[PDB]
Amino acid sequence: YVRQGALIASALIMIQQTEITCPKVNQFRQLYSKVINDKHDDVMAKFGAILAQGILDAGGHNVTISLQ
Amino acid sequence: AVDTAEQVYISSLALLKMLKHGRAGVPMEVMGLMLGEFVDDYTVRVIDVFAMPQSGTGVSVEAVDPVFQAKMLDMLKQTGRPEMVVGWYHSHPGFGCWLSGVDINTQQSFEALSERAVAVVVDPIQSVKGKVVIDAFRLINANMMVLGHEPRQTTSNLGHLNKPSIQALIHGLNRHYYSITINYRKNELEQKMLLNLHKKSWMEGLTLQDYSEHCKHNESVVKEMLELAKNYNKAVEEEDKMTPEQLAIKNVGKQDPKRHLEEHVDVLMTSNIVQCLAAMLDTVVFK
Amino acid sequence: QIVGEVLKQLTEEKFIVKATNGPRYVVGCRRQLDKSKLKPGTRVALDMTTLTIMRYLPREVDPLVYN
Amino acid sequence: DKKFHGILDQGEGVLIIFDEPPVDKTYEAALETIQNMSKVVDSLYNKAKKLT
Amino acid sequence: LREELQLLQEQGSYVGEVVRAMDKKKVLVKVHPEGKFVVDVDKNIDINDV
Amino acid sequence: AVQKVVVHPLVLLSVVDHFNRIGKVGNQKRVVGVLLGSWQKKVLDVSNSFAVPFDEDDKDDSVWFLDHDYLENMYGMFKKVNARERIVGWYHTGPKLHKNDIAINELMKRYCPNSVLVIIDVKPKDLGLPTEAYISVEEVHDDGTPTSKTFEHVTSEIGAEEAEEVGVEHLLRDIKDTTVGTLSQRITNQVHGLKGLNSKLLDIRSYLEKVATGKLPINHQIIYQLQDVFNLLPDVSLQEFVKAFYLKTNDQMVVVYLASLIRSVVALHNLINNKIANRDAEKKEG
Amino acid sequence: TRPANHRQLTFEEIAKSAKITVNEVELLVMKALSVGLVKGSIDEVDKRVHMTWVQPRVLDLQQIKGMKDRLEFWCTDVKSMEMLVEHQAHDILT
Amino acid sequence: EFLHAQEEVKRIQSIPLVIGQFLEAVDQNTAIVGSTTGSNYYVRILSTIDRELLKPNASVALHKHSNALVDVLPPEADSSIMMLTSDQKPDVMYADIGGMDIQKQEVREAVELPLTHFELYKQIGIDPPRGVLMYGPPGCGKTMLAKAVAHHTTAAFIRVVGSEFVQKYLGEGPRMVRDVFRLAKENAPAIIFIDEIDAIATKRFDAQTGADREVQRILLELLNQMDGFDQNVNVKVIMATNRADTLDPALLRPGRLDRKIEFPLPDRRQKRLIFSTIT
Ligand SMILES: Nc1ncnc2c1ncn2[C@@H]1O[C@H](COP(=O)(O)OP(=O)(O)O)[C@@H](O)[C@H]1O
Repeated sequence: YVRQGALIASALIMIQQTEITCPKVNQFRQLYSKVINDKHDDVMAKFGAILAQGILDAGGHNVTISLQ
Repeated sequence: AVDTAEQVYISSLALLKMLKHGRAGVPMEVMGLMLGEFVDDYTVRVIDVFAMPQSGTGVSVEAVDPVFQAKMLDMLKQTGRPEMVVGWYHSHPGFGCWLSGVDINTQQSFEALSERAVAVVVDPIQSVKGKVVIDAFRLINANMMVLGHEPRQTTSNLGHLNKPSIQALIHGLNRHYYSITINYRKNELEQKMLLNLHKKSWMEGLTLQDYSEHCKHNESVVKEMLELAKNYNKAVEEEDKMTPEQLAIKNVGKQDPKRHLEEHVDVLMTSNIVQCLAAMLDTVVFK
Repeated sequence: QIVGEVLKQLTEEKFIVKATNGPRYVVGCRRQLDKSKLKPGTRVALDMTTLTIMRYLPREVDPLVYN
Repeated sequence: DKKFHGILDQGEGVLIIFDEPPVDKTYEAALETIQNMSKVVDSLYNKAKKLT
Repeated sequence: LREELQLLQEQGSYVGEVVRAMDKKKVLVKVHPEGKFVVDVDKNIDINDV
Repeated sequence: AVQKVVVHPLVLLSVVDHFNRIGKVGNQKRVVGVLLGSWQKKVLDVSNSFAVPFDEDDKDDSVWFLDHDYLENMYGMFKKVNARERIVGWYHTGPKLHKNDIAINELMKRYCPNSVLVIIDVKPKDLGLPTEAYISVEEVHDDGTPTSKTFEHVTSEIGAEEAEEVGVEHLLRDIKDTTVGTLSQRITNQVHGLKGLNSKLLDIRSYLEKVATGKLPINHQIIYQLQDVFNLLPDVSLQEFVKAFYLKTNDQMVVVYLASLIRSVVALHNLINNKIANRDAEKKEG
Repeated sequence: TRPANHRQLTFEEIAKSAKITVNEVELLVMKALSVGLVKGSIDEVDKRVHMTWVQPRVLDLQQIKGMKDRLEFWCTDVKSMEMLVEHQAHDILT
Repeated sequence: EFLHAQEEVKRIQSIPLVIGQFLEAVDQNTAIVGSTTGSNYYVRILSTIDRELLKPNASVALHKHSNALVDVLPPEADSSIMMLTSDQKPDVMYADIGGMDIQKQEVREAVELPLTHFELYKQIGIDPPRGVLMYGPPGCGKTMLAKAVAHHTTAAFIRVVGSEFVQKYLGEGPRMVRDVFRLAKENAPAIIFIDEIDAIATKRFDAQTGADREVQRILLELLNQMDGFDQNVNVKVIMATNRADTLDPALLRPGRLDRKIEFPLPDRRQKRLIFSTIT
């Protein structure tokens, strides 16, 4: 549950931003792709990974959730 | 056919009855039924539990005597508080969080009688110091597996700290439907009563004990720290000029600087000062 | 109680009691009994589950032939 | 030869016999610990690492 | 370390003298108390790792 | 007749819950039942509890009822499931004891010859007392005093039931009522020990003051017999500290040499090692 | 009356208390030890009798003010020292 | 809070332990142990106890239901009794023996290694003997040389007793050989004295009858231990036998056991000397 929470948080920080902000952006996106394609992970970890992918690609780099 | 992330509000006295009953009949695999009520589908609450002697036959439905159970229920209704039967408990010294074949059969009979009749495994011998095991599951029919299996419903709660044992996994139970989450009725007027009264040390902090065993204890302390003297000696001539961590990893000695740390010396110092302060406090009280 | 022998007294708190058929355990002693009553190499009884000394018993041997 | 526990007070023409308490060996043991835990370490270590 | 003590509460692991490494992730092994106990292979070690 | 009783941390919460569950409709404040257990070596212990609804009237304290058939059936079931358990006494809440206790004791003593009374404070948690024990002694109040009831308190101490340590640790898991954090924990031990000593001795002083005023009957015949020795015991003579000027002060000064210095030296060793590492890192980083 | 406050029961004090001779002091204190009045040490170089009593009796409940005052003196001393050590211990308890 | 947590997590129970002998520390956080009933099983070693008492083949303590490495028991002699430190005790000194010599010069040669002289074994270039087998009848006592010598030069003396050793504790037989060898290695002045080899311990002419294979395995581990000794310290090993014919060649061959001494019958002149000495 901490792993999936970290994945969701890393997706949330990475919404609406590309690799120009940090070179790790592409690394985390491919990390999300390989963990969502990895179906031998725990139920909770996979659930958070997919929610992380959804919030990251929310609307197709079109909408975002910001507190500012 | 709905079993969400269900939670059992088990009571402390139910725990005490469980441990007492198990401690009495450790090798007999004593049986009992968990007196609980389904206030709703998944927020099951158990306030009381009883102890029943396992008949000589062993794990049998007739061992739980029906007339005796009815008389016990009537006695609870007259004196105390009535409570339904929707569960059972069993000290299980043989192996862990799963059920034996006969336990599965009698739980199937209980499921036919009740609505769920949760299967609770409590190991009396494995619970020794910190870990008491109370795992509850449900038996399922063949239809649950042919439909969308893992009857665990759509929520992210029963996946929290859900680690079924290997023997539970290889058995149907704890694998048929789900593993039930446990909770303790730590309500106030009950929990504050327990912490205030049961674990009672209230005027026992005034003990003096200056030298009851402490003169020879100090002799032993000096001898132990003389061994620390040799150890911390040994360390200072080891002290090699090749990044001493490299020397230390391959030449661990568990010495005063490494493992017999300052914590132990602090324990000796605390013991001395505590006896000092107690003696001095009572000396100034002595007026 | 299971029957064992005092394989080693070890110390005042922990004792080595060996069952007659294999395993030996580092167990405690009965509260009422004392080390002078336990002694090394004397038959004792361990608790079946908690594995602690419960009572010490004398032993006998018999040739049982032409007696 | 420490076979007796007393002091000969010739001025008074007597010998004062005292019961020596021997439980005070913690004192000497503590001194030995002080000596063999401090001398062997502080001088050697902080003379080897003079510069810091 | 406490969990290791609890894992060890089931003897922890069991020593086995590996003999035959079958292709289907199967090792025959030998255990001193009893002897041979045919079992699967762990995930960290492949079939050829045996 | 028993020397003393020892209460387990096993029946106190059960009694309190029984009070709570049967007080929903019975607001008499008076919960009366039986405590079952065992008495083996002049030490009486309680292992099980049971509550019965119970109504009182202030008129001579003789209006009441119980379910004796159900209670006896309970006892038979409890003995059947565990033979060593036996009724060690009967308990009543409401520490302000009334007069029906003698009739209840007379009726229930057919189960236990040395009938005893137990009071459980469900709501009160005054200092640490969960319950109190009472022994029935009507064999003449004193040598030169008239007849009375005189229910005395047999000494009670909270026992240590086995296998409940796991459950209580899991239950609380928040306060950790153990010697953890030795220095601070013992400071707290000294703190509430002084609190308990001050509170109880203030209570004794208040009792002496109220005896002096004479508003309450004076049980002096045991009060001065027990407190005179307490007062006259010579713990105020300081010449034994003179004889033992080094009572432990030698151990105090060796600990100063060998705990505080040792902590200072090991801390010094850690700092100078860190300083060497930091200086080398700063010089050789580039 | 004196909780070891005057623990020096000299011969002159004994004479004031009992109007008895010097040789009878030995028998009187002997019988006192036998019955249980005083169980302390009996010297003769200074004739000091140590004070322990294990046979209490009526303490003139009209004069209970004396023991009440001594008990409240103990209460004040204990509370004062508890507050003093609290003052010395604010650096940990506050 | 973290000091409180650190001092709270340091409970480690460890009161109701059991004994199952350690085999060897393969690495850190991994190990292999052998319980009393056998059941050799790989375990995880906690960091609380380590090399300070983690000697390779010493009996250790394991938790009741967990078999986990918790403590290592220091003593080794009283694990299976089989005699103990007969040192520091004059029972029969040396010259007070009635048997005079028989030879006793090869025995003083055998005590040369306990009588220091390991330094003199080098430099001069000699190779001191390591084993001494005495294939004599109860004549000369055959243990008055080992009760003595051990006191002539202060050294530990162990009766071993071969007849007792062959028993149900055949699986623990290797472990007890390791323990007694460790007791010897602990005290460089120590001599092992084994008795009653001929009739029970590895007779070589009668076929293996049931537990005889177990005796052969126990002897094999004894050879393993005596070869692991390899003159590491100045401890000596002496077996006493009535007839060496049935003994196994592995012990009998040179390189493990060389000095064969026969202690004959009272030797009427020596017999009269024995009578005078005893009287
Ligand atoms: N001075 C002595 N010289 C020779 N033998 C002695 C002397 N004193 C005692 N003995 C005897 O030597 C015997 C040793 O016998 P034992 O150890 O059984 O023989 P083995 O070593 O061949 O088994 C003792 O029983 C003892 O009576």
